[PDB]
Amino acid sequence: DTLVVTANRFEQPRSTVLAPTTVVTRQDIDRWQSTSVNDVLRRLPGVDITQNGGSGQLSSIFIRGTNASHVLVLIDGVRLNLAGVSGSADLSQFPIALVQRVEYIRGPRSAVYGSDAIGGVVNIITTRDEPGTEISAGWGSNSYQNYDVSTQQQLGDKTRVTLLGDYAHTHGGFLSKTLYGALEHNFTDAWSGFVRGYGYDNRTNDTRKLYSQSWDAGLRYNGELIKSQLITSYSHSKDYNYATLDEMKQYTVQWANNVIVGHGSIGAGVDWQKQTTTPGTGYVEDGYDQRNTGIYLTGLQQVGDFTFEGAARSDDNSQFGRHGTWQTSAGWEFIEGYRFIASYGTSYKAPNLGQLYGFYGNPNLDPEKSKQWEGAFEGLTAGVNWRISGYRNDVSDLIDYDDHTLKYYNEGKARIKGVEATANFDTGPLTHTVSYDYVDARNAITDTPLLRRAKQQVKYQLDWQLYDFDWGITYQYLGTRYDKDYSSYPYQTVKMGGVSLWDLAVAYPVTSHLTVRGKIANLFDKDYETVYGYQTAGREYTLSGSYTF
Ligand SMILES: CCCCCCCCOCCOCCOCCOCCO
Ligand SMILES: CCCCCCCCOCCOCCOCCOCCO
Ligand SMILES: CCCCCCCCOCCOCCOCCOCCO
Ligand SMILES: CCCCCCCCOCCOCCOCCOCCO
Ligand SMILES: CCCCCCCCOCCOCCOCCOCCO
Ligand SMILES: CCCCCCCCOCCOCCOCCOCCO
Ligand SMILES: CCCCCCCCOCCOCCOCCOCCO
Ligand SMILES: [Mg+2]
Repeated sequence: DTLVVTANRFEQPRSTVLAPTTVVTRQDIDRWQSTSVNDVLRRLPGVDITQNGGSGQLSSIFIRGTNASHVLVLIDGVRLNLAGVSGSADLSQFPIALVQRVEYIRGPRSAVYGSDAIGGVVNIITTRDEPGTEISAGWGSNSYQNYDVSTQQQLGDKTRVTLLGDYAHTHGGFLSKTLYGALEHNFTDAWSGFVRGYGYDNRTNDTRKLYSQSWDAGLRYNGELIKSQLITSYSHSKDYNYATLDEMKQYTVQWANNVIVGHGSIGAGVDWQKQTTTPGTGYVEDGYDQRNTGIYLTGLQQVGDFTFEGAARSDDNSQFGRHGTWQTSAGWEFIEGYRFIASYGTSYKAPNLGQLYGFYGNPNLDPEKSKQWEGAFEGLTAGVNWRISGYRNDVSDLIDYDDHTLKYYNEGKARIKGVEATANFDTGPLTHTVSYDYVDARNAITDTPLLRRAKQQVKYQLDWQLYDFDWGITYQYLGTRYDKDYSSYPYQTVKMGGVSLWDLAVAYPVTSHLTVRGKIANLFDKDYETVYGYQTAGREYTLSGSYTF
């Protein structure tokens, strides 16, 4: 789709966002037959996801060679709570059934959102406008089972309700049960309100029990020139392993405005966050109270063939104090349908609980800091939409353990040089969506490649319909990756060879109300790991259906 909200919080055409952007819709997710968020993200440019096995197991997201803690994940605009204790986003627990849209914008965005937005930003949206009720379910390899009931209806004029329940289970397993309710209200044709509440109960296998609930409420104004939003959020998670218990409550309040001025816009906002942990959470002795407040400004202008886009933010954190970030981009459409874009931006990552207050803690840590430069050419040629970008990311003040003193300090440096190339085009009835990433991510002090990241990836999606059958084939090449073997000491660095992977999916409208679908994932039964030592699934079959009325 064309409109995004994730670049500056407010709706704008993608063509006007100078950073590389990707949008995934629910229609996309339904066709691909993804059974996890990771399976969605894995398909997209610059994404390198590793996982300790199959569904539900611990996983890491490396966007454009950056550390796992250097991606900002938002759910409906607000920092994912599950990232809260460890200070690093893991989506393996977040229910796929709740995903209605993903908006993913690469490059820095601390200047809008604050901490973590270094490699990029991933915004998982849970809202839909899609009247009706749906029942669906599926069955697959490894005793995979799913069923789900969902309904959105009008409760008179101005108010609409959404209700969802979902059960997902797999064995070696992982069991996830989810409930979601939302109420939306139009006071007028410009003033809106919403209240949202959801929660899930996950069990994974040593056993993990994870409870998470989130409540959001807000008010929005959508006028001809002026747009505003006041947004409230509360998330509570309890993560049991066995025993340890990690428990965090996260409080968010944000107020943002934006106005259309000429061929462009200007915006500002204030963003407050409180996180509270329980004693013994995150292997820290005491319970902690962390607070952050940020203020920022955005801008977009089009003059002639040129486009200018920018943001700047000041954050005040209860532990490290004040840190400012900014970014600026310019695009030149030098000939119709072609653009050169140049970008610069700074971003940062806040120290986490363990690093500050754990056994090896240092309460005076400063943030990790990033500087990025990016240049791109984008075009439309002979029916092909394409883009190629080169970026450099210098990361400094990395928080590292010193074995000399058994404490964490700011000191490491990394340098990432990367290339992203993308294209989409049709050939008769066939649709092609392709990307290539080169990622040269290095310790800038030793000049050694960083571990766990593939230097090269190729991803290819091929879609077409013939009789009434909707077919999709997905191809991925995962390049070579260096990792450590933790089965025994000492921990040896190993070299995992590149692998090719293929998936095949089909759908068919049995009626206008009933759609049946099947999928064979890892069609050639390739044996491979994304984390050394941890076996992935192998060839799996899934058969599913959805009935709408
Ligand atoms: C009235 C200010 C609104 C935009 C401020 C955020 C921009 C932060 O850096 C921009 C300054 O750096 C050079 C700006 O050059 C072009 C300005 O960007 C145009 C935004 O409308
Ligand atoms: C590297 C030095 C830092 C320079 C800071 C520059 C501050 C930005 O000032 C330029 C602002 O220009 C336009 C501001 O935003 C206007 C948005 O819409 C304007 C309508 O035409
Ligand atoms: C609203 C747009 C904001 C753009 C401003 C970004 C410009 C960055 O300013 C320069 C960076 O900060 C200067 C650091 O000062 C050097 C430290 O030396 C002090 C020694 O005590
Ligand atoms: C509407 C508020 C807009 C705030 C944007 C400024 C915050 C981002 O600033 C950029 C940070 O880069 C330099 C600022 O940090 C240096 C602090 O210097 C203060 C004393 O000289
Ligand atoms: C790195 C970006 C490269 C930009 C290359 C574009 C330079 C010229 O592009 C094509 C200009 O128009 C030519 C299109 O082909 C002829 C179509 O003529 C119109 C049909 O009557
Ligand atoms: C504007 C797109 C960048 C072009 C992609 C590959 C073209 C290579 O030109 C020379 C190769 O550059 C050597 C290093 O390439 C990786 C660096 O990426 C840019 C980071 O500085
Ligand atoms: C891509 C280099 C020449 C100009 C780009 C044309 C359109 C690019 O779409 C390519 C999508 O397919 C992947 C291309 O992979 C080769 C580019 O890799 C650059 C090597 O550093
Ligand atoms: Mg020494």
